[PDB]
Amino acid sequence: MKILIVYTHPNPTSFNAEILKQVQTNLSKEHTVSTLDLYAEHFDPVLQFNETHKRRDLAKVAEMEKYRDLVTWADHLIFIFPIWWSGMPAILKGFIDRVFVADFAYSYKKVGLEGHLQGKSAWIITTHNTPSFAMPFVQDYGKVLKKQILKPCAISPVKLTELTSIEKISDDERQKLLHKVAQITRNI
Amino acid sequence: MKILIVYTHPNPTSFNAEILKQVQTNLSKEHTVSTLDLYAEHFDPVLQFNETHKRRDLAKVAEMEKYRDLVTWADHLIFIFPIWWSGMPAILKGFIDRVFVADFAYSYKKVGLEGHLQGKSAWIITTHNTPSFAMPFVQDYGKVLKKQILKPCAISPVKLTELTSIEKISDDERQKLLHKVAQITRNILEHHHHHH
Ligand SMILES: Cc1cc2nc3c(=O)[nH]c(=O)nc-3n(C[C@H](O)[C@H](O)[C@H](O)COP(=O)(O)OP(=O)(O)OC[C@H]3O[C@@H](n4cnc5c(N)ncnc54)[C@H](O)[C@@H]3O)c2cc1C
Ligand SMILES: Cc1cc2nc3c(=O)[nH]c(=O)nc-3n(C[C@H](O)[C@H](O)[C@H](O)COP(=O)(O)OP(=O)(O)OC[C@H]3O[C@@H](n4cnc5c(N)ncnc54)[C@H](O)[C@@H]3O)c2cc1C
Repeated sequence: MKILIVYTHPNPTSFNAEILKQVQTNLSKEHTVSTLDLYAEHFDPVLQFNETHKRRDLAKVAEMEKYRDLVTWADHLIFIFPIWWSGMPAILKGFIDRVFVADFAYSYKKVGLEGHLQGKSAWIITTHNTPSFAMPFVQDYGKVLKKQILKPCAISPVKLTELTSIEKISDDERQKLLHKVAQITRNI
Repeated sequence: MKILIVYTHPNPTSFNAEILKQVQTNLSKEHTVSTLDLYAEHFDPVLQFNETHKRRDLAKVAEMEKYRDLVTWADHLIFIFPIWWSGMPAILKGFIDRVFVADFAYSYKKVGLEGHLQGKSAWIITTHNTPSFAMPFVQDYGKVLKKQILKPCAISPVKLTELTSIEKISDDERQKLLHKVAQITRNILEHHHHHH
């Protein structure tokens, strides 16, 4: 299938960068793969609208066309990012804000939303330093992207993989998680 | 007291803009108020770090100094923003990402975090299109900023005011919402002081 990896981290030698490598090298050669590196793209995540350029025409904003096309093209999206303040780094938040717009990713129904991205699945891989025993007691941490962004847009299924206590654990332990990620990737 | 209003909306003629005007116009004159229009400032919400500019040195990033100083100065922070995808607009998320950094807003304890913004309180005003009965059930919708950002940084108390079904309701109901903001605003006072 057609695979889009949306990767979010400022540092090319980060652990996230390593996670990206595991995914890229382990995806079968039968898939066609594009990597979207938001930091490398110098992506501008600030959504602009007003009376001059109306919110209604956001799906037609030129600067965002490339990204709309990458999303439409894809069958499966893989998101890689660290948890910053319980959620997506700002550049990735604004990727959603700006690219997942009405009349593209969804449209408004009599009540609620009608998702337009049917036929697509996703995988979320996220790192954070919070212990797993604590996770039922915390808000978001990837649950927003999965349950309240991707799902309402008709993207299903959405697998969520959290790698927890990521800075407390050891290099050994981290490398076991990378191996887990590599194997999940092969099993797609 | 010293009040920092952090305002987030791209449209000067938005309903959020009118919320801002209500807050600004109704704060007691005893307060010193400063408004931070993140959009007007062309704030860059993208946190940068790498081997060159280490994460360790975020609290000394030059471009953010003006904003660190605003937070330090403030006794009370008022956040005004619309809910986009269950939370903060990317520009405001990045304000937290870049400004509320370790060795400024917080540091690491033997075990947890210690907030350093003690002695500060906050008020969050959010607007969205979701029914208010859904609020206890949805993730975030301002709860992350209140419970999982502000609070851990030792800011307290924090009041969360949700303006719900904000687009479905009538223009009259919305004006009644503005009344509510205006009146809560008037009761922002140092203890045993009245509104000037
Ligand atoms: C602004 C900000 C906000 C934060 N908010 C939250 C909060 O809401 N919740 C909380 O739980 N966390 C929070 N964090 C922490 C954050 O989620 C982590 O720092 C992140 O998940 C780690 O990923 P990284 O790629 O940045 O790690 P990195 O700093 O790059 O590396 C992490 C560790 O992995 C190691 N490593 C790198 N490569 C390898 C490898 N090949 N083999 C073995 N180990 C390796 C490193 O050397 C290091 O010890 C926040 C951090 C920031 C900067
Ligand atoms: C990218 C994006 C993501 C979104 N994600 C979600 C989702 O996660 N959750 C969901 O609930 N909503 C969400 N929304 C919608 C959003 O939260 C609302 O549009 C917003 O809260 C409204 O505030 P505003 O400043 O933008 O309103 P405006 O659109 O500017 O105004 C809204 C209404 O109030 C009116 N109004 C303006 N001034 C006055 C006044 N002086 N007196 C009386 N009426 C006035 C207007 O004329 C209009 O009818 C999303 C929107 C966007 C753009």
